[PDB]
Amino acid sequence: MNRPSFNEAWLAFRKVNHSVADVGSIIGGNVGKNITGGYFQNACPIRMSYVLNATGFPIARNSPYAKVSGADNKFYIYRVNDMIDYLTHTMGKPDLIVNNPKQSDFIGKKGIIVVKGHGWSNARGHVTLWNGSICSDQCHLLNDPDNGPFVPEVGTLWILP
Amino acid sequence: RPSFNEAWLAFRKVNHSVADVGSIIGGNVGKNITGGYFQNACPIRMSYVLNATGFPIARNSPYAKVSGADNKFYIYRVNDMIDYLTHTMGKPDLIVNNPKQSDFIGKKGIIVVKGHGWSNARGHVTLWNGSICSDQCHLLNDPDNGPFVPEVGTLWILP
Amino acid sequence: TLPDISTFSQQQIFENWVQNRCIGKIADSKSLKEDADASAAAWLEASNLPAENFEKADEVIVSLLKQKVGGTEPGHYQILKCTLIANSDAIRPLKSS
Amino acid sequence: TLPDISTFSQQQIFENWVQNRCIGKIADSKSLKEDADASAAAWLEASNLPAENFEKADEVIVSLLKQKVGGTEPGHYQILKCTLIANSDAIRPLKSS
Repeated sequence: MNRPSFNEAWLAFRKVNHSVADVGSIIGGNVGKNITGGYFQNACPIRMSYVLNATGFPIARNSPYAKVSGADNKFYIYRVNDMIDYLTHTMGKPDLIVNNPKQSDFIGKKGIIVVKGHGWSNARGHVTLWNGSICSDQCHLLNDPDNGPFVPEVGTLWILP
Repeated sequence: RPSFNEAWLAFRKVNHSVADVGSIIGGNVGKNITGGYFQNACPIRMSYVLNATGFPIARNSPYAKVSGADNKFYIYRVNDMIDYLTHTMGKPDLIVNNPKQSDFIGKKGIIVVKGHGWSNARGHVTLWNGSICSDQCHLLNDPDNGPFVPEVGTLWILP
Repeated sequence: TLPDISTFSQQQIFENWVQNRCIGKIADSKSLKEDADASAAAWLEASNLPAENFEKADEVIVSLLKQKVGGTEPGHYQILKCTLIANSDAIRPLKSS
Repeated sequence: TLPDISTFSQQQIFENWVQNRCIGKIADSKSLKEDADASAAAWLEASNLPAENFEKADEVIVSLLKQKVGGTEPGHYQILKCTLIANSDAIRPLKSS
């Protein structure tokens, strides 16, 4: 096929849904080394990378995105921008695109959600899983109490089966 | 050129920390010092000497200047202060490579020591009395240079 | 080795004075404020601009430091903010006379 | 009112990563070290260089910091030193892939 299944994905995510230090322990290898050295601080694309590597849709070794390797010798994309581009290059057209996104807009659907917007100086946005009610971490949709200065402008969703 | 005895005595009045030199001169010089914009008092002290001995820095010098409470002008860049000495007194009396005190034995006046190693200054400008300096000379073999190595020393003798 | 201050552009010399000073304003150490200030002084010696510019630029630094710079970590991003301030629109007009 | 990171050149993004990280190494505050490393990670995100380059660059930083740069005053001039390390001959080959 082409995309992982939702329950698998949600579980793998549960495995990496911890601090970035933990994510580093877990994956180890160069991912770990870069996390320990303080080079990677945002673990969001690492987790999404892990989810794809753990559900039988591995990031290819020759994929045109910046990646480093883990203990498992699999590959982890470490930039949010590269992670987001990777989703569209590797899964095709999304099923949903929404300007000024809030939870109600994604109701009754499920899978990988991307929220882009301004206010984070280190991240164009956020990539996470959405189960039709909540995200596997934080959605950062309109009014999320963890947004801070982040104003979400577009949300896009690829449905997972 | 200002008389040496006066130069020397005048210099003693500003031979203190930058903060002090600022309190003393006041005005825009003291404003910039209070602000921490000026940290090197070397050219300001030399300005003070010149101003206090009847050879004051002209308002329209082609060198960056700023006024004190006495409404006299004070140059805040060592690079400018140095160029100023040649612009105003002309040729020097002595120019010596690898400058040591022995090269200036038996002559009094304004001494400039250029060299490398200090990131905020191409050299030092001070008074020399024939054996010792107003503050530190920074000649070769001097123990308080640090990273500074003097490459040339130039003396304009004062009467 | 390290490059000399003089091998930079007058614009860069000014930007670096601003950044160094700004680090000074954001430090909570006193020896780091002192370091910042000695550093900034080194850029001011090599600059060809009038003192007054540096005064106005200090004003702009104080103003722009109030601005909030956020991210995915909880900190205030002051270090990043200093580099941004040195390259801001508000500072640019002070690069000339 | 501050410029976005993306409006810097790639060379400037890498230089700023070096400058920021360096400031992290000379800070004594836990607070300032954290601010520094979060700041650097923004630059890293914006850069197109592989992570290896950044690791090498950190090595170079550690080496160039043991250089003494001095002035006509007490001080360590570490903040200046960081700005110089960022624009150093040693760091320059890491701006390319």
